[PDB]
Amino acid sequence: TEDVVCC
Amino acid sequence: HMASMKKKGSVVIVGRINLSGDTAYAQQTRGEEGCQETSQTGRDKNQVEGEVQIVSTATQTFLATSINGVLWTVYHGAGTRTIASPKGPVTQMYTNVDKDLVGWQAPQGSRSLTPCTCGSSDLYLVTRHADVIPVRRRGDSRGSLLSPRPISYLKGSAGGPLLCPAGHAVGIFRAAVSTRGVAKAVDFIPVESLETTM
Ligand SMILES: [Zn+2]
Repeated sequence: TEDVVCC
Repeated sequence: HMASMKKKGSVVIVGRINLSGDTAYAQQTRGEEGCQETSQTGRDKNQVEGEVQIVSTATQTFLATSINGVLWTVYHGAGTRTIASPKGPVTQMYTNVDKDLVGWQAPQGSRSLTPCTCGSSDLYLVTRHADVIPVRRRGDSRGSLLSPRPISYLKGSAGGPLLCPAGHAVGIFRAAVSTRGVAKAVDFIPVESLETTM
């Protein structure tokens, strides 16, 4: 499951 | 209860990523105690230099990048915080949670990156450790990493630049596309979005 993770 | 209520600290510049040599390297300009003091007073008498700053709140350290005379960073790091400056805390000039973007007037003594005009899709992400990581642009706000990295490697680099081969600004890094904690692509705020905000 791709997710956008804040860096 | 109200006397006990204090305001959140300022964002504090604690270092920079030096890119003006033949070498990229991180420099620390404030240690932990100085950072804590400065976050409270909002008064930073250090002289700022360069384009990419390392910045801290009480809970996070990340980056900020000057473009078009504004020091930009991510809302998920800075929130609505002021930034510490020589004459006290500076209120944000731009705030947009939906774009994940904030900016303050660029510090006196800082310099701005020039927006990219060459059209290159060959990009370079500058991390808080001054790693220069190749990224292939895939769309308006996305690029693929040539080498996968753990998401933990990129944590703390939001607010830093994506640069074209000539070292001009293409966007502001904000987040990684990750599967099982492995990053394979990055999400960034394009420089054209900064210009729209301005
Ligand atoms: Zn360029």
